[PDB]
Amino acid sequence: RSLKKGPFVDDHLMKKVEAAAESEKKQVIKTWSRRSTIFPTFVGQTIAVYDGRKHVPVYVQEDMVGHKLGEFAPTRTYRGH
Amino acid sequence: AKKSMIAKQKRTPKYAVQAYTRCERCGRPHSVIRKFKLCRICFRELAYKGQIPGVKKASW
Amino acid sequence: KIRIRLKAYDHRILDQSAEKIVETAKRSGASVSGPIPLPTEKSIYTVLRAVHKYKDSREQFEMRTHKRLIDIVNPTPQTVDSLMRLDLPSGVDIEI
Amino acid sequence: VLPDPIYNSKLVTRLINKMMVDGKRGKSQAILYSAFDIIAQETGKDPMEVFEQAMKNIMPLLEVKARRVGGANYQVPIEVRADRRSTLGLRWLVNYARLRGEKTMEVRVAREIMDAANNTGASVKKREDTHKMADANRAFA
Amino acid sequence: IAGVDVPREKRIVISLTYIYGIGKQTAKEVLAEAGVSEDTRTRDLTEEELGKIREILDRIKVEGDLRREVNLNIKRLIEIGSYRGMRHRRGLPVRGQNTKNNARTRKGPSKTVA
Amino acid sequence: QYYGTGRRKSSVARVRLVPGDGKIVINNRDWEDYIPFAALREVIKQPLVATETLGNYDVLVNVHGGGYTGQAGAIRHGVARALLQVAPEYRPALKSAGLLTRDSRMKERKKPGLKGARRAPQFSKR
RNA sequence: CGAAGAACCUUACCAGGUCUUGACAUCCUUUGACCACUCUGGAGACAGAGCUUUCCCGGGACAAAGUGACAGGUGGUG
RNA sequence: UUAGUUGGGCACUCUAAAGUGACUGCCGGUGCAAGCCGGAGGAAGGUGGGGAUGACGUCAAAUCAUCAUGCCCCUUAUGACCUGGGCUACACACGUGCUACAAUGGAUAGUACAAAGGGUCGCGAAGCCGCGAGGUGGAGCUAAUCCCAUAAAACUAUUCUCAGUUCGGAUUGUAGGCUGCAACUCGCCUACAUGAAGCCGGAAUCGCUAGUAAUCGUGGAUCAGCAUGCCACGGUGAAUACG
Ligand SMILES: [Mg+2]
Ligand SMILES: [Mg+2]
Ligand SMILES: [Mg+2]
Ligand SMILES: [Mg+2]
Ligand SMILES: [Mg+2]
Ligand SMILES: [Mg+2]
Ligand SMILES: [Zn+2]
Repeated sequence: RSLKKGPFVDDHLMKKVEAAAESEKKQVIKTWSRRSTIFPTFVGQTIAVYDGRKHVPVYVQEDMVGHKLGEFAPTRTYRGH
Repeated sequence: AKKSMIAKQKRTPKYAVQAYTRCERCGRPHSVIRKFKLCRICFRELAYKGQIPGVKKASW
Repeated sequence: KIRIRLKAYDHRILDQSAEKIVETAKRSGASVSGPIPLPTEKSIYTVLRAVHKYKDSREQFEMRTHKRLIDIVNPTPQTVDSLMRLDLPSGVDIEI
Repeated sequence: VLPDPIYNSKLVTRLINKMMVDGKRGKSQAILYSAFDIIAQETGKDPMEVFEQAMKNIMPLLEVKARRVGGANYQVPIEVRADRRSTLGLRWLVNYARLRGEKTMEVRVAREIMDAANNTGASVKKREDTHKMADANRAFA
Repeated sequence: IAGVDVPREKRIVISLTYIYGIGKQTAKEVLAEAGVSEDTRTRDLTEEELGKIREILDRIKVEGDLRREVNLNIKRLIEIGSYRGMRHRRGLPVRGQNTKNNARTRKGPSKTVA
Repeated sequence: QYYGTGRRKSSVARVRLVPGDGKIVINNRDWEDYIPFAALREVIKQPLVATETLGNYDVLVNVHGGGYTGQAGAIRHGVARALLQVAPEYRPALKSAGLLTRDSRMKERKKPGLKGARRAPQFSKR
């Protein structure tokens, strides 16, 4: 959300990420969510985000908080003609 | 398609934003006038036939 | 101190229905106004004449309303009854 | 058309209408009024007389018409209609008055009518050049 | 003069607009913090006036520092590898904007025919 | 109080004349505060100078609809009407001046497939 | 230009995950309120449970499951 | 009365029903005649202006995707549901338009005059908070009552002084607001900053004969939101037609 009434994050992702404090980051979390923000709580745990055909991994950082998950998982594969 | 789509129109969506208009006669989504609830082409038919009240052909 | 608003799509029906009301209302109580015409609020629906293509060739459909307004100036129960009994040529709308 | 409210001339109203841009008659009319005020300032005399002299100077007589003759296209001269005469005068006036390059439009127009009454300016060069080409091509009359 | 040799003939507002980081309303706010007349000219200034204006400026963010700041912001999303920064790196529109046609101030001038 | 109505485009002037010196009100305002232009003010005068009745009557005006020039045209129209009213022998003068010609130039329709009344798009074969 | 409104829906296309008398109608047989709301596993569809479905006067109207006849195709050819 | 306010009255507008009128009907010229030119009256003169109204048929023009529809094909899939994506891609070409390239202008302030339209869970006032987008609030309204709705161009004053400029407004960064479960892909709008290209357009090519072209704003539909597009509205208002 663009507004102070937010933030937004999918409950089905926030819950799994909160359970993933005891993950130890050996495992990985798949989501079909590209609309959900990144909280700092997502840091460290790689997320496999569904671009349309596959789940592409992203490693969260302090620097990619504030943004969405889809910004790190492109939809349209293009190679300079 | 269009029968399944006309079904899926009428049952309530997951979220209310997913609403959209369709002419009950022929469920085309485009150019459906919510005041009549008809699509433009069916509207033209019935308006010729005089089966719509108060509407006639606009000269000016 | 009571008012009728008649609105429809057909000015001949509407005028004559108003004249009916006014004559009956004068019979049941003498002091009544005449009917007063209001503006014809209307809607011009503009439609593609063709099916597939031809955004440039169209057909236009005007839905007009005609409407008159009446004010009763000395009611009686006779007047109220004459208007409570009376049903008009449909296609119109009476409002009190 | 109709004469000007102030001066007893249709030429003023036509010049206003021919400077006018997108219906801005108020702007055009006001600037022409102020421009006659400027030429009265710097000359002290009849704006109608000086504008008439400028007309009479920018006013062509002969003009070319493009006509197919002998498997090509030629320029044949012809005596211009009396209406197109004034039309071309006012047209040329306004167009040089625009392409001049001074500060303000009333100023440009006023200087051009001065030069024109004095037999100077691009607008008179135009009449001279039209005569020159038509006279060069007067073999074809 | 005031961080860079602004015009001497321009008025003070327009002069301050020619600082990378400052435009007309910031100029009005600054000259109002100074209490000066904004309609005055720039060669017509005074030195103590000018120094107060310099103080308010140096409170406002520095020119070159602003350059460094925006470039750091861009470097960030280039160096993560987001979509938006791939657009920055590829030279294309970043907003949700169309590239089949009308993308000239990003792609550059008209490239060679394919 | 002589009276006339005047219509130009969508402007409607209910205008009336009294005997006076020449003062003029328009919408409870000064004619100069309502129509500041000499051109439009002279346009208003046109009947009163076509027939020499300017220095005789006061023109009292109320107006709605349209723009400033249209309101001016309406006003001169209703004025010429009321001049007829006070004196039918002004008929020839005002008719031959053309002030009784209610300007029937109304603003033309827009039409479909056209970007205005008459304007069409830019044609291209290919 | 169809498109008098492509975020989801629309949307017919693609990837993935799923169903096959079906998302949508008639005819048969059993039954009758069907459902709604909470929990859990879920991207959701959907599965497991609960609470809780009042049909109305043999008929009527709509409904779950069986069952094949059928359905459905923005599949084609203007 | 702060308000056409309140009282009062339909004078006048305005509204909208039934009528009138314009029909070469009359006069002069010419024609044999049809008719043509001029003239008068009148608001309007020559099918007054503008619409809708599109003959037999041509392009086997377009439409099986609005609908129906013959034949053929798939019918535990060419059918059906769900999530996410794409229809918004991007070396490049064309069309249509919007914005401009400025001084008949721009910034700032004050300020006059429109029409045609929409509104019930919809319009949303006044007042207030916020630079602003908007928030709050809930008046009045099922509407000639009330709202959307300051109309903007115009005009008046001051400034900028002809400059890639206070032009232009892209693109980008940060921060906001709305809508909607959700604004990365992929909405709109605001604030600040940045300030791009562009200093009037090759060969060629388009619309327009009058309240038209040009120009300025407004409204409506679709629509939660999303328009330089579409359809209507009025404001200002020309040039020219030899042929
Ligand atoms: Mg919708
Ligand atoms: Mg065919
Ligand atoms: Mg075809
Ligand atoms: Mg064919
Ligand atoms: Mg498309
Ligand atoms: Mg001709
Ligand atoms: Zn239909």
